[PDB]
Amino acid sequence: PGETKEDIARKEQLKSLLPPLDNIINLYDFEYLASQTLTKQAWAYYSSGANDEVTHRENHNAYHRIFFKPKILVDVRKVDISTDMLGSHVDVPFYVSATALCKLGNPLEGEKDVARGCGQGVTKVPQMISTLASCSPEEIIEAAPSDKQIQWYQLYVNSDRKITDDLVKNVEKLGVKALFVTVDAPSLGQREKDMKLKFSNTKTNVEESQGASRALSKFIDPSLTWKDIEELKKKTKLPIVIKGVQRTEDVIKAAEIGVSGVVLSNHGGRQLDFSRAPIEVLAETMPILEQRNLKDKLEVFVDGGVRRGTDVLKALCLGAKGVGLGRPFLYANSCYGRNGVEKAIEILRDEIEMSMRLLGVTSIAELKPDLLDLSTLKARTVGVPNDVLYNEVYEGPTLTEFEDA
Amino acid sequence: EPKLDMNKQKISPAEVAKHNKPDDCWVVINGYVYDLTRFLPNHPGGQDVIKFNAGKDVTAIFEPLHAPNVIDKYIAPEKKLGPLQGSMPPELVCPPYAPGETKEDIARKEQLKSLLPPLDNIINLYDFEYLASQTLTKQAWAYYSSGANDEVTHRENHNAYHRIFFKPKILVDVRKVDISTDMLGSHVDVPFYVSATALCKLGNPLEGEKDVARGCGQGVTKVPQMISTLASCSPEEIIEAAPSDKQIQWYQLYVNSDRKITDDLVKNVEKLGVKALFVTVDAPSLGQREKDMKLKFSNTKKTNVEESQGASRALSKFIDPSLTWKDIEELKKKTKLPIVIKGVQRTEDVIKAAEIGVSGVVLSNHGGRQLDFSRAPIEVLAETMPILEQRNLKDKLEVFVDGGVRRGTDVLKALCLGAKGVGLGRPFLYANSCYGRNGVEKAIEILRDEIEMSMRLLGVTSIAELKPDLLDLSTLKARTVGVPNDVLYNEVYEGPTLTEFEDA
Amino acid sequence: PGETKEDIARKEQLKSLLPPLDNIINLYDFEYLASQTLTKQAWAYYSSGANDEVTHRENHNAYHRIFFKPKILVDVRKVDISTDMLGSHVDVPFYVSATALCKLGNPLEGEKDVARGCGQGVTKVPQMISTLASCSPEEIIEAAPSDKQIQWYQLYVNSDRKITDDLVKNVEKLGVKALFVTVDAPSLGQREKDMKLKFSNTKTNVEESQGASRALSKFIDPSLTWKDIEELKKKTKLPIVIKGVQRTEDVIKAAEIGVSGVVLSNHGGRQLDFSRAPIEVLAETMPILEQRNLKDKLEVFVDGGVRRGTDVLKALCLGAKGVGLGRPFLYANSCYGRNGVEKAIEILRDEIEMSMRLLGVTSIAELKPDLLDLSTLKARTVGVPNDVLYNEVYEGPTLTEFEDA
Amino acid sequence: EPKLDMNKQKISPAEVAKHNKPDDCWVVINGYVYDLTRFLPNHPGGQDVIKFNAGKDVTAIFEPLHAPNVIDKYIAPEKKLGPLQGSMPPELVCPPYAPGETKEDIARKEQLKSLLPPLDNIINLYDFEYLASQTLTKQAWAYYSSGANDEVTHRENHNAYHRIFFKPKILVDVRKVDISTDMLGSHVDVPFYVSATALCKLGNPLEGEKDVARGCGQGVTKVPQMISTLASCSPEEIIEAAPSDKQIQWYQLYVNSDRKITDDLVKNVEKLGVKALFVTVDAPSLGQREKDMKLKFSNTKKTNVEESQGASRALSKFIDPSLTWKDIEELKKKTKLPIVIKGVQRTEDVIKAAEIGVSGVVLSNHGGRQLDFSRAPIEVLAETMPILEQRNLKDKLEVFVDGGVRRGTDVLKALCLGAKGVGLGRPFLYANSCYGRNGVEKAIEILRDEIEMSMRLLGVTSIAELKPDLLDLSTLKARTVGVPNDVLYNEVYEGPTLTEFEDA
Ligand code: HEM
Ligand code: HEM
Ligand SMILES: Cc1cc2nc3c(=O)[nH]c(=O)nc-3n(C[C@H](O)[C@H](O)[C@H](O)COP(=O)(O)O)c2cc1C
Ligand SMILES: Cc1cc2nc3c(=O)[nH]c(=O)nc-3n(C[C@H](O)[C@H](O)[C@H](O)COP(=O)(O)O)c2cc1C
Ligand SMILES: Cc1cc2nc3c(=O)[nH]c(=O)nc-3n(C[C@H](O)[C@H](O)[C@H](O)COP(=O)(O)O)c2cc1C
Ligand SMILES: Cc1cc2nc3c(=O)[nH]c(=O)nc-3n(C[C@H](O)[C@H](O)[C@H](O)COP(=O)(O)O)c2cc1C
Repeated sequence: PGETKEDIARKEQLKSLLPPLDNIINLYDFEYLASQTLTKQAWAYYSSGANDEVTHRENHNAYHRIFFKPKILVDVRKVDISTDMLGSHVDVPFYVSATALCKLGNPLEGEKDVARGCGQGVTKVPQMISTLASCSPEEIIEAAPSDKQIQWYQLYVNSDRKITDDLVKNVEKLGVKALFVTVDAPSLGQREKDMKLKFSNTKTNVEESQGASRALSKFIDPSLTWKDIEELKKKTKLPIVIKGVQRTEDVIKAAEIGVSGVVLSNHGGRQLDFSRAPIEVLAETMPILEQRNLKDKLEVFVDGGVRRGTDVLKALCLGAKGVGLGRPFLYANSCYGRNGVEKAIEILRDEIEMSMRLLGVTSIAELKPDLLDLSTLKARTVGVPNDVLYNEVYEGPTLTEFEDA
Repeated sequence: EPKLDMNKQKISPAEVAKHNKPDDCWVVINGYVYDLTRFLPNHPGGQDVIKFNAGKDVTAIFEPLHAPNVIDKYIAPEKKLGPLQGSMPPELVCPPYAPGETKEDIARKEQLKSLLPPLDNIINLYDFEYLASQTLTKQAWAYYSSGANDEVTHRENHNAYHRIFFKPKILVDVRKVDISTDMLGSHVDVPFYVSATALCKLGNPLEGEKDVARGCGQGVTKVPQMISTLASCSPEEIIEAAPSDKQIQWYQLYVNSDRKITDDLVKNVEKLGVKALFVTVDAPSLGQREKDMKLKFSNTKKTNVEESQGASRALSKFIDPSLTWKDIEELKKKTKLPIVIKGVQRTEDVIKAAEIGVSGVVLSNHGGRQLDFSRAPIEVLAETMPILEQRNLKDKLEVFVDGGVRRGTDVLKALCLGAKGVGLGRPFLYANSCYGRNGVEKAIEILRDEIEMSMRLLGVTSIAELKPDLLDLSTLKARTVGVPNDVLYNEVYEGPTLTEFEDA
Repeated sequence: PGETKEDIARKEQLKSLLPPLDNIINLYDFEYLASQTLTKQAWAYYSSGANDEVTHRENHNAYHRIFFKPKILVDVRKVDISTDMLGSHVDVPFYVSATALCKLGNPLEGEKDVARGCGQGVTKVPQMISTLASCSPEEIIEAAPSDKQIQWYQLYVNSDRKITDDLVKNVEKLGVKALFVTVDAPSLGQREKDMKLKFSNTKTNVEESQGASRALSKFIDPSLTWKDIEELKKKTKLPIVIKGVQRTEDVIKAAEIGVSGVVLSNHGGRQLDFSRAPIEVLAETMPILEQRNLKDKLEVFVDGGVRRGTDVLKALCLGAKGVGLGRPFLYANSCYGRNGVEKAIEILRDEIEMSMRLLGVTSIAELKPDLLDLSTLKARTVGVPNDVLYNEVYEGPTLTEFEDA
Repeated sequence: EPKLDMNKQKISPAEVAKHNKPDDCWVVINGYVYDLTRFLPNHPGGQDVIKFNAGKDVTAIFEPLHAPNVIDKYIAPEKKLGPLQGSMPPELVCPPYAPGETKEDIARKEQLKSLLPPLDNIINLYDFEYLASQTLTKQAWAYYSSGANDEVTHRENHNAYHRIFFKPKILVDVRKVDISTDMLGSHVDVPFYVSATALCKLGNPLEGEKDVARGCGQGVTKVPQMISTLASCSPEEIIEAAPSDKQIQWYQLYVNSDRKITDDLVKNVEKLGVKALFVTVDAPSLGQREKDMKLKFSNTKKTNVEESQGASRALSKFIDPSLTWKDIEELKKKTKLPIVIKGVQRTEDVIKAAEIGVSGVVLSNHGGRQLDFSRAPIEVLAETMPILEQRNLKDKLEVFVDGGVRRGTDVLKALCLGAKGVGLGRPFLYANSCYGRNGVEKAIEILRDEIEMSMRLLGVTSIAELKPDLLDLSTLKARTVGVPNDVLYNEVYEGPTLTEFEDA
């Protein structure tokens, strides 16, 4: 914590003042509400990124370097946003990514409420479950209200492989439909908001408890290699997706060892700062795949900074099989539990359908590159420092004013 | 007053208050009863406002915001039940439409309205915007000023103009300049026009679209007026208010899913004398303007979600989402009026328009109220015109643009690129809202003067002389998104400071 | 005015608190002091630009799109910043440009104090005199303390040519050394700060007193043409410079009709808004001249937004014969009269010498293009609108804080 | 204590107070009298501070800011007059040097100093900066944090790093990583070093440069220390304070106009054991740091200007402005120590350095304290290294960079481009100012950890594996200057807002 007596007071009062879920307009509304009501600990843990949080923000910003070239006078009365992911039919082209410790924001239900929100309405959304979920995989998969809802397991390979061996067999038996092996966290990203929180709140055996090593964990084997993945292919039938690819070279390697897909991701900017926006790695990757007809050998997903239907649409047009979101659902789930998640799903689903009509296409398969203006995709810029004295003494024009009372 | 049959079984203040449910909605408007149940899902203004005022007397909401002809033209006769007997409980008759408007806002605003500066003191189009932002009801200001979703395109429409600079000619005789031109076969005094916008009555209750008509045709400088199919005034009263016979009026058309209504409407406006039809194609689905939505919510713990309708709520029979190129070809065969396709957002579709032979297109994204991340039309114009020429198609299609135009230099830049004319929406709504018809006229003078003055400094003397070589287009594509700012580095950094006066 | 009783009160008190001239560090200091002490009328008149004042600011900003490629290990003990302009030797590579109505900020002396500041110290700076100066040309030229100081006359050709005829003969007889004919003001730029001032302070014969025409004046003939300049060449011996060129095409025409030079200028951004930064037109112009050895046929000057020695140095390296400044001197002259002007001259002179040593060259002639990095000269950018909701709800990292008292 | 001849005609508190003029300046330092008249124009600290305290006892200003050896090494014996007799009027003996420091600032700051957070709670290098900004005297903070003129380059040094992104490798065994490397013939624990900075005593009065020496060599991780010719400590005490024999100390050299002093100094530091000589060439003239100047003015109508000296005031015999390439060639012949040219700002000069055969260069602009608009060294490095290879010259010259480095990822980016090592100045001055030697050590741990942690995520395990293919350099040249913001448009515009809580 580090949560005062009056901190708890103010927050329970704010949660009682949460607006009606019917009044939430977009995914940022959940984020705002969450920012005022979660404990300092849960907020820092969910909202933080690595170091200067540049990548975390760039993930979102890069989407804005892409504009649309919509078609008009196309019959868009009826549209469809369902598609297939990893051999299963899905109602939407997005999914809930794995996020550890959902109980920080939703103590009673944690990941269970996410499972429920994902399957309780007419729209069924796939849920990725973190190896580090605060609920057990059994209880999470059991809370899923529908048999038609997909659940994927995000796997962290343990240094003690036998634990992973047992884990993989357990989740497979439980029904998950795929394994997403996270490879962008061999060392823990440094999330300074958390750390600052812990210091303001106020070690006997050496060896691998000092400096950089403090960011290593036996839980997440830092020596995981391509060979290990090849091995994993032989020990399971579940489709395998490598989560955390950050360069085209590694997408090519994934195809070469024949896994089912990759997730171009930088862990929501929580790992290596200055890793590129996945939307940008995607734009570079897909064309290169086609130039080797790896076209369909590999399904390419992306996550990071997706907050609008139009963000999703851009990824789809570039060729992403699906688009993942982490924080928005966390916030929705933390403020309004399962219903919050359901509402988040509706908001994103309606955003995609609506803008799909304005783009002039009627199905996910019709989302193609020609629908995008990619001409300014590389305009990732850093301005020359502002001329302080010049702009400080300068006085800009002013608007006309009303007469004196 | 609607053409209701006053010879029908009168109805009672009790049998009405009954039907106040989404599937059995009855309402009273000026002593008459209507079954609006089948209607609401298509209400252009949203079903919610009708839903949450069902079974009640709604005249105070309805009357000041609608064209005199909507019940006639859009409600099925069978649905016009009959005369109401008496009144309605005082708590069952709705008050004026002013979502979130407090008694204190009304107070403060009527006072500010008395303090509006003299129209002679208005310098530029932003002044009207400022004044309007402080005096309109929250609802009117939201409805006029909102854009779709994050309002990026709305802003980008304007910003993109700043990616273009001028290459002016000096030592050219510019004593005399002329800014008149021709558009769609008619001579026009200026190269700009007032674009279609619905609900002009929100900011100008007494006159709405009619004062726009007056402002555009009363002075020495006349400007073309485009009339929205969804105007708050009828096309006959708008056209009749036109002070001059030489002023141009265009009709913006929304094709109905019921093509008979559109066929009748086209014949009607053509008989009324509009000079062209601008068919809007960028709104098959309603853009989400969150400022409005928020305002409507502020009124109206852990969960409630049940029968929330989807993306279908943004569809309406008033704007047929199935409109296609074939429909436009058919439209050409039913009218002698020049046809312009309004809402083109890519060169491919400007080519298709040339191919089916319509008169022109408006490169537009509806003022950024529809698809967010649609490009600035000025940028689409830059790409389009050269491509037309690489096929002579230039002069085969008149290309207009709108969106974010606030300065005469913005107009000049579009003209140099080859636009036939430039449209403006919001600025005129603000001018009309604050100062009525004379506001519209003042706006016209401001923009006219801005175009002539800067035309002299550009070194040309007529619209036909505005060409691309007058522009520096080298940085037109420098539409950028910076790397996120380094928060810690910039927070702790202290910049240079100016010298200061000696202590008193 | 529009100057209250308490406005005058506050200002006379502020002027009495002006810091010692020895304490002025750079040209912005004069601007700040001037902004607090001049009358609203004088401040609006001097500080305003046309319309949205984009060009006025861009004039300065474009200099920052150029960096230096300085040479080290060069003997820079002794340096020299003198050069020649229009056939005369000058101590510095800059000059005071014409500015109308100097008496608004300096009521007692106006342009006379500029003449004095320009010639009273060891550094003699050329002064350009506005046809619309608030002092007569005779009194201004007479106030010049030195015979070695240069004075140029900025000419506005009158609709009544005979007046210009007489004017040209008069200034020539008085000793001015050149004629700078202003061609960027056939119509008056709209300076909204002025106008706003006049409206808050609260027409009988038609014809050419309405709308756009109100910006025309018989004083400044709007029908001036190249032919007229050709004529002017035949009626005077003084070198002729066309002031207000804004495109290379017109620099080429100047060479063709054989005038002495041009001033790439947009009137300090007071005329046509969105006219380019002269520094940028210069970078494009000089190479094109050489590709026609017009190399030395025409002397090319520039003004607009020059506030630092390094700004001057950039212009010189690109090939400008001299660099003009308007507002800074106005401010200096308005706050500290002639001494203010002298101090401004020292500040700019020392800035140029000092940075010249760091650039690794020792004379104006050694300032060349290879000293500049022009690779980002065209990075004049306009960002995509800021994502308001995303950045508003986002919370950036924070610095560590001191312990509680 | 200086080596003064205590056998000279004593002098009196009256014959001293006399010489208080710029051309007859006498001062007393620790009971001795000196004729500093010929000296002041060359005083590295500016002539003004000596001028305006002439004829007085200045020990309180002098003593805490200078190396123990400056009167010995830089004042002519003849100018060391003799012993003073008695004292000096209490109003003729200067107080500590604290320009603009009010009694209340001293109060507030000594209190904040007691409230400094535990060193274990410092997370990154910006924390030291923040803490230092609140606790140093105005003079010390200005002197450390200022840049030249508009401080653009100072900021650009840092900003340019953000124009580079990473292309990390995944699924690589990164259990073990090593960040040691070699620099100028010596093995180093890390790929970074503490760069030369004068006046470390400003922020650390008791230890200055000696605590830097300690911080750099006391822990398990040792870092190279570059010593300024203008350090506030003597080279012998700085080198003697070094806790470890394995720690590296480099000497930053400023060639004197009097080459005999330089010849002696080079021989002295070489005998003391420094491992290299970094000759600084980017300061022939003193950069103008306006924050300092302003501070000095705040103390000290229409005019006074008379004998104001010019650009010459920025020259000093301590830094020979006539240093040339030939001088460096000669220097090679007088020492066995590796020579590095510090302050190279363009590729042409890196080539010239290879040609004369020195050991390396530091691409640097002196932390943005010299020429404003000098480019970010990280950008010069990107251009330089490939060009070296297109001539094999790589490996012939070790290329270091400094300026604006605050994160391990900044270091990693320079290493991938081919830098042999990366220097930091300010961060260490702030760490040393707030927490002394342990602060320096903590800074070293912070940066070390940052390099190792991100190295693992980059997918490599040693310094030698840091290569260009690990970097995305596609936007390295996107150094931009936006069009001026449209003030009126953006002022009147109202952005989207977040939903809000229900009223209490
Ligand atoms: C008789 C049938 C009706 C027709 C044809 C009609 C048509 C329209 C149209 C064209 C608009 C403008 C849409 C736009 O902004 O583009 C509008 C707005 C509106 N209408 Fe109606 N309307 C009808 C009945 C009603 C009724 C019965 C109510 C009862 C409360 C109502 C309340 C409103 C309101 C409040 C708005 C403003 C909505 C907003 O933008 O916040 N209308 N209507
Ligand atoms: C005995 C001869 C002296 C030598 C060799 C000497 C040398 C230096 C050096 C190398 C610096 C650091 C310059 C830098 O920042 O790079 C300095 C700063 C300074 N010196 Fe001296 N100094 C001498 C005498 C004096 C005297 C007599 C005073 C008397 C008041 C004085 C006052 C200062 C002050 C105040 C500073 C700090 C200036 C600032 O940055 O604001 N020095 N000196
Ligand atoms: C609080 C939090 C916890 C996370 N935990 C995991 C995890 O345990 N395993 C994993 O593979 N990714 C994890 N992620 C990363 C997400 O799966 C995903 O890559 C990221 O959230 C996408 O970016 P976004 O938050 O902007 O949508 C986490 C992200 C957050 C914000
Ligand atoms: C409040 C408002 C209502 C509008 N209503 C309509 C309409 O009914 N039909 C139509 O074709 N366009 C409509 N438009 C779009 C305009 O015709 C035009 O595309 C746009 O306003 C140009 O952008 P601007 O407001 O930045 O000048 C509307 C725009 C606004 C701002
Ligand atoms: C208050 C003011 C008055 C001016 N008057 C004239 C004038 O009468 N004639 C002329 O040719 N230029 C005139 N100029 C423009 C200057 O000669 C010069 O082009 C401009 O000041 C350069 O830009 P700067 O102010 O940023 O240095 C004036 C500028 C200002 C600011
Ligand atoms: C307060 C201060 C004093 C400095 N003194 C010297 C010096 O005496 N000699 C030298 O070669 N460089 C000197 N430098 C420059 C540094 O060696 C180095 O180039 C610079 O600090 C790197 O930039 P950074 O501060 O952003 O890390 C100084 C820098 C600062 C900030």
